[PDB]
Amino acid sequence: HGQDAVCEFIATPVATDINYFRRPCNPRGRAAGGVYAGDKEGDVIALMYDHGQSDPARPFAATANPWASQRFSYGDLLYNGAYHLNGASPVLSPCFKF
Amino acid sequence: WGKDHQVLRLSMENAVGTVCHPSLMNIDAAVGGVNHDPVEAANPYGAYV
Amino acid sequence: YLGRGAPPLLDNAAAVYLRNAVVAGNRLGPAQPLPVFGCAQVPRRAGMD
Repeated sequence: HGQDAVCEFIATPVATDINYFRRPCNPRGRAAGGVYAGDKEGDVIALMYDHGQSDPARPFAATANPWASQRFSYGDLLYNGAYHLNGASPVLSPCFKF
Repeated sequence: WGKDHQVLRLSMENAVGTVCHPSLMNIDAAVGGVNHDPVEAANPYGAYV
Repeated sequence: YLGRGAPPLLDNAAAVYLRNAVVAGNRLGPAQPLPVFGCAQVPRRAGMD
C-alpha cells in the first residue's frame, strides 16, 4: 500500500471531552506554539508549561491532558529531545516535534 | 459555538464569581431608597412578632 | 473582586475564604492586593488564540 506509517500512543485521562479532538487540536493537550507568543521575555516556556495560566486554544480549562502538557509529565519524559528515550531507534517519532 | 467548531460550555459553576461576591447582601439602598411614598398597613399578620 | 463599591462581610475570617476561593485561578483574578489608588491590573496570560 505504500510507506509504513508509525503510530505513537499518548496516555490520556478517559474523562477528556471528545468534543476536543473534533477540531485541529494538540496531542500534548496545551497549545504551545511560538505563534501564540506575546513578545514577553520568556513567555513561551510559560505558554507551554505554566499551569496557573490557561490554554490559549481553550481558555476555560488549563490542559486537556495533564500527563502530556506538563513539564516532567509522562508525555514529556518520553518524547522530549532532552531525554531521548527514542533516541537510538531509527524509526521516526512523530511526537518528537511536539 | 465560538469562532470555530468549538462548542463552549457555560455551566452555572462558572457563575460562582458573579453571585458569591458580598454585594448580594447589600440592600441598604434598596430597602431605604424605596421606602419613600409610604403605603399604609394593610392589616399585617405574619409581619409582627 | 476586581472592583470594590460595596462593604465586605463582617467576619473577616469569612471574607478572605470567600475571596481566595474565587480569585485563586481566574483569567480575571486580580493581583496580590488591590491598590487603594490604582487599578486591579488583571494579570496577562502568555498567549491567546
